[PDB]
Amino acid sequence: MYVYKRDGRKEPVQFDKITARISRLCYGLDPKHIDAVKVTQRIISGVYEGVTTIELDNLAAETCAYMTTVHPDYATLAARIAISNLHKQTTKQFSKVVEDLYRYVNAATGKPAPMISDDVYNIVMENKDKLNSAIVYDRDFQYSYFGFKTLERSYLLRINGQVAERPQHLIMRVALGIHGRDIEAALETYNLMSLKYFTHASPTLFNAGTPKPQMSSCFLVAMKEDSIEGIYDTLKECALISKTAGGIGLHIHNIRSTGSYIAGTNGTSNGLIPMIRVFNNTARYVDQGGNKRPGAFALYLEPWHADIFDFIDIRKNHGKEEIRARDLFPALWIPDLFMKRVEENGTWTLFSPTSAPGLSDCYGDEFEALYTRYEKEGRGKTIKAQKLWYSILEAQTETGTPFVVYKDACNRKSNQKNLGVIKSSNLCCEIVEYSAPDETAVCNLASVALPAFIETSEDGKTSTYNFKKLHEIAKVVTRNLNRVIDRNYYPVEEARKSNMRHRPIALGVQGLADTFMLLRLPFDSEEARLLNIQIFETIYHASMEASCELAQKDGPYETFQGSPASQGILQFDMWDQKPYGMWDWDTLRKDIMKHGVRNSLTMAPMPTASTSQILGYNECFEPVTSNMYSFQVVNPYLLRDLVDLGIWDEGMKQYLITQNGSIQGLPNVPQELKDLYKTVWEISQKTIINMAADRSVYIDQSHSLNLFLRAPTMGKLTSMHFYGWKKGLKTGMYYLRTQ
Amino acid sequence: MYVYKRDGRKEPVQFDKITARISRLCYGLDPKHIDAVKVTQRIISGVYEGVTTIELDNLAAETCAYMTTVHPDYATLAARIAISNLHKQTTKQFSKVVEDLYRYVNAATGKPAPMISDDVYNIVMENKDKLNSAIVYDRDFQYSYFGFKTLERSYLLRINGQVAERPQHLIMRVALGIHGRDIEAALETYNLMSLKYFTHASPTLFNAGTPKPQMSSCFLVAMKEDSIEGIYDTLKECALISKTAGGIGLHIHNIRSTGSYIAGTNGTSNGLIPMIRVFNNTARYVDQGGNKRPGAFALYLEPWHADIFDFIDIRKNHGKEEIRARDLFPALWIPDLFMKRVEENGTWTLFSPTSAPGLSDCYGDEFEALYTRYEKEGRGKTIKAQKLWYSILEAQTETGTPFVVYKDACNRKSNQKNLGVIKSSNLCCEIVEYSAPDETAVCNLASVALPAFIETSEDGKTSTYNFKKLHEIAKVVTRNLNRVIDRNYYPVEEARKSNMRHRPIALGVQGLADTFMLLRLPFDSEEARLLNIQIFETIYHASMEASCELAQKDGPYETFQGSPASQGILQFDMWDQKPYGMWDWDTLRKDIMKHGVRNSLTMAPMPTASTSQILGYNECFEPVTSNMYSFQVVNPYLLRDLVDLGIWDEGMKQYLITQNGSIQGLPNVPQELKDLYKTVWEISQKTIINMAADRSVYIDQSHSLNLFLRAPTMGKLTSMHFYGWKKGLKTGMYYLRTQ
Repeated sequence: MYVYKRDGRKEPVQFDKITARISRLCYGLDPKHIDAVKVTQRIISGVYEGVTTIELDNLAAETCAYMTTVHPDYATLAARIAISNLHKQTTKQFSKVVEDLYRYVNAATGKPAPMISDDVYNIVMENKDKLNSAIVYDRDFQYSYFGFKTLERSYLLRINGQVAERPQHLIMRVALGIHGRDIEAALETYNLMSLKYFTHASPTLFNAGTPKPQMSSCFLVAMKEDSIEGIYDTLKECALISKTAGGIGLHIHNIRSTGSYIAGTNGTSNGLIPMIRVFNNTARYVDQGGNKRPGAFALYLEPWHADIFDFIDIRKNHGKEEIRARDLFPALWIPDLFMKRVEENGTWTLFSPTSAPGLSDCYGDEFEALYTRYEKEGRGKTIKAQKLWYSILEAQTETGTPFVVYKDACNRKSNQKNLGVIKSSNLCCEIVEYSAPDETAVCNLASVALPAFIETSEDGKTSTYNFKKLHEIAKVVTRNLNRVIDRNYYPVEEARKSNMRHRPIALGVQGLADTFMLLRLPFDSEEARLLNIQIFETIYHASMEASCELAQKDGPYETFQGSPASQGILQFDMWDQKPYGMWDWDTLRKDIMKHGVRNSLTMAPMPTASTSQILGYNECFEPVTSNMYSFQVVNPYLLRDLVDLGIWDEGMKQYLITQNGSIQGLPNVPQELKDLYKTVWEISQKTIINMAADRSVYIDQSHSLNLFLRAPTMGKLTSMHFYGWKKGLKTGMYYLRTQ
Repeated sequence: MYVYKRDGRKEPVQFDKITARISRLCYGLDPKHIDAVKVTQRIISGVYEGVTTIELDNLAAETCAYMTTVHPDYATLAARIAISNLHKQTTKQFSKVVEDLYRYVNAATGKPAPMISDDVYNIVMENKDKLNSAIVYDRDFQYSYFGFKTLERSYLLRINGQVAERPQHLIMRVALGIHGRDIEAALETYNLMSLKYFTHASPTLFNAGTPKPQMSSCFLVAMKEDSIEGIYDTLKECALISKTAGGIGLHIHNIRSTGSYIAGTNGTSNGLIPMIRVFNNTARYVDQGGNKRPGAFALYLEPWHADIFDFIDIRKNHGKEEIRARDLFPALWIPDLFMKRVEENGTWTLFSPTSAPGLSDCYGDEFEALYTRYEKEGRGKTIKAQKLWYSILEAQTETGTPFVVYKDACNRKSNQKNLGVIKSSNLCCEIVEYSAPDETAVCNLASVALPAFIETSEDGKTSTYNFKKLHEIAKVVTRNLNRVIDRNYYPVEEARKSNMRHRPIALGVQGLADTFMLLRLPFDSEEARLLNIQIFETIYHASMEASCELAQKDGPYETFQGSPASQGILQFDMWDQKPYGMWDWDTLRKDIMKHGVRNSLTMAPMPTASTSQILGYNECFEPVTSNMYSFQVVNPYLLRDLVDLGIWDEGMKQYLITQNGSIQGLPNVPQELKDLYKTVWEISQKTIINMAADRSVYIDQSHSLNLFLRAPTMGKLTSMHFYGWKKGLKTGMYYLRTQ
């Protein structure tokens, strides 16, 4: 045989070299069952004679995979082939790669187009090899190559159809795309970005220093008036906030339903769904940046609507094709009176929206004094309390929509009740921010991995989590995120209008099913409760004293005369509760009353759309949806843990291709390898609660958390939504994946 | 027999006390055949028991209609009943009707609703003693049943389930808010309105001096720019312009096709296909400000578009879910270069609009040495010309659409050569104006009733048709509209600034069929050609000397100079044809020169199907579409002459609940009556190119022109779509009804 190298010649195929390519990259791996012999003996056979080495390395980045069927020491062996292919077409450095891209003249016509900024470009004409002598190109291969089958895919920007970028330049332009002239607090962003401590979210790695920078993550767009005029100033807005990306979560509680009297020529406005299709034809045209991610829009209604029955069974597939709008995601905002209508059992009004002005408004004790008189007069129709509930949950049993939410609690314990009550959330059910005709509150997010602060204690034997590092790293981020609300070139004026005001933010985690299964504390017992409070109680102390120091100097977040932070109050204290105590809470409360804070809303964790992915950690604060991912992926903490006690050779390989992540039924697993790796289908959702009431108290904003089932009944939904409000959950139901 | 009265007393229908209210109402129409003895019985028989004489007319008044089974005197008889029956619940008074709609305490929430502006209302109070004192209530009983049944339907202002204005009240309420304060020009209107001389625009019936006096029917809403910036504009520009009513013929000749290079996002937009349906859910939804009459626009386009195939058959049902639009009229704007390139045969480039745009702004000979500039280098692709021409005559073979209106003909010969290149015709193909970024040129429709002039010529045996007074009738209307152009209310910046400017206006004709079949004249011969010429030599001259003298008093229009009119030129002299001679074109020509004209455009003969029926005439310059209609109807002049040479019966009548209003076969039918009562599917399609040219030389704008033929084989739509351009017709096609 002959091989065609990087030029166009012919290699007599060797066997000590194709795995001197390998037995010298079979490294640090504990190879008790892993060898370079068992490898090229299933590749050489399927090698073409009309396909280049890159196109040969194609099969390998796919072939080294066929071997994780026994031990997790083949992924970084199929990762050392893929990321190695991009080390080819464009040489190693961060300068040249980021060089002939700025001077970029196209094939079609002939005009130089600056792909990249003048910003993250003119802090490198003088500082270039402090950024190539502190950049170790080994950390091009500590990324799990699915995070790189996201990086090649598109994340590493391209030229003439060439992924000229490696991962080590997928981490550094985000250092002086944020900090820049302060190059000093800039590399400290990269430092931990190529170590997996935390990776920045979906959009913060998109355009981090190109010509006209938009870097805010989740928009809370506002509608500006019911009728012909003030609806053309939101039709274009979410559209504009979908040409330059950005998921949205719109609010409507005062637009005239299919019954309301007309303010002109007379007739009737056709209601709520001849709306979710014009906007849907907009929710279905502007592919967020022409052919990128298409546009996704959350929407927020309430049961008191005359067309609350037009809006719930929406994401359903049947029921014609004109009143069903399939891509404008619905979300709840339920009045907590409709709820204390459901359990006692009674009745519930559904006004025709010109029938109640500032009913698009009332909250808590003021909604139980602005609805008590709106029915002793009958300004709509009052339908049952457990029958709309039977169309709320049935919208959820074909589809999943909507997402159960309460209106009072999003301003009760939430930090906004001063500039205007919080009307809208975002695309993802956690950002609790106020929106108006002039005010549009934006958000910037990132994902902090928790399998990145775990270390071996000082007698081998035992190991408690490392609290300092999830804190001394989370200080870097509140200085990473005080340069992102900043350099944001906003597409119009709205996005700008109310992001330079409050400057709100959302911080979370990525690798909870990496940490428990890692810290040798099972996913469901006591050692689980005594670890999740002190992972966020530290974050609410790791991102609020580095915002507490950011008011001595620059000047506070413009509106502070009234916000809880300066009256002996924070968040968890609004939660009828106290703190843990290890962190300095008798002095940090104090730390903000004389000087202040630069941030407003902070703690808001995320499931990470296109982000935990990359880091090779399990998404957000969730375990395993399934242990066999796709194709195939063997759950690794269930392959590092089932090849030693006498339980690996072949057989159980069928124990999961149909069993649906079911190590609940397995033989040679006694009782300490069944509980910790409980698949989400067979773990109880009653007790994902008692620790989320211990992980929602220190949350300025809100949080998005799924509800799971294996055999669906709506009384399980009268004992799963029914267990997320008496405690007082920040969201009743995110999504729902049935069976 | 019982028929409880409209009030409360117990009345009986007899044999000559409920037909004597009808034998006293038996004036002006023949009694030879019509006897008030043949029928009452058969309705009195159909009379059941359980309804007041408020509703004793429902069948009774509808029945004399079913009696046009003999003569056209049961028709204008059927109404004489019902008019005497709306005359019931109503309190006629012109100052108790206008003292119940002004002070109109809407017990629907609290707020009254205006139906008149704060000008026209007060024009009634001090006038009532000579404005409740010239209203003859014989002419209330002189309108045809179907002219009424369109008014009682939706036109008239209806209050609490009770209609407001009787005909004359409206015919005069269209006189106190046009001319505003001129009352001796308020009588001037009503007379000739109530004297069968003419009828105003579409909206001058719906909104004459009303809350928002919107009096313009035809719109020309233009596409602004090539991204969200200028697209969500024409969107808000076809929305307020349509909240308060008015169809559109949008031109879209500067937006990039399927596959081009976007404004600055870096990718590809799908083109004109997932584009026209963002607009759709505004056409369908907003039924002219909700539940009135929704939107369907005439989308004008030019052939060089790379989306002119994903378009022309848009109105075909049988194909797919999204691609077609079944409720938005497609339209064309063909260059003088397309029609010269399907004769000898070759090819044509369909360009992309960031490659070869601006031909949308070229014409005539700005095309023939400027299109041969984009093609002879190859700036698109060169696809065949006997295939697109086929998918037009496929859309015309199925749908009917599109409407053919040429461009490099609607640009080279008019009276506005000082504002720009004409890019679009309206919804109706009868307006030729300048529409640009915010220069939305407008038009209020109108159409002169031609018949009533036929006088008791000076013996009673040989009649006359009049141009003498038709002239001066085509004079007082061009006053009416200059008072209408003005007392308006426009919804955006666009629709205004190009209306006080050019001041273009829309006049037409209706009842053209009534006249021929009347005057011993058919629709074809020399007894018919030379006629449709001196009728429009007395209208165009008048309307354009009912504004030549409003350049003395009111003043000329800002951009009149440069226009042919200021140069010893007009229309029939731009069509390069000899003057007729009966009218003054050496002095009117010598008095526009020195003085000017207030209006640029007067001529624009719409389909007049927004006006024709309320009177009784036919849908503009077209003849009859079936000598038998629906509620069946049989040609009345046909039905009158049936008792002359004695062929009126029932055995050759069951020959017209049959033949579909066609007359070509019967053994015995006289020569000039064979000739007299022909259908529309039965005459040739050659000479409608000679007389339309004998009716477009005295016509400045375009005219809406359908084409009817039973057979659509393409080796026939050949030297039958050509002649309508080699001579030089404007709108070279409007509608292709096969059927």
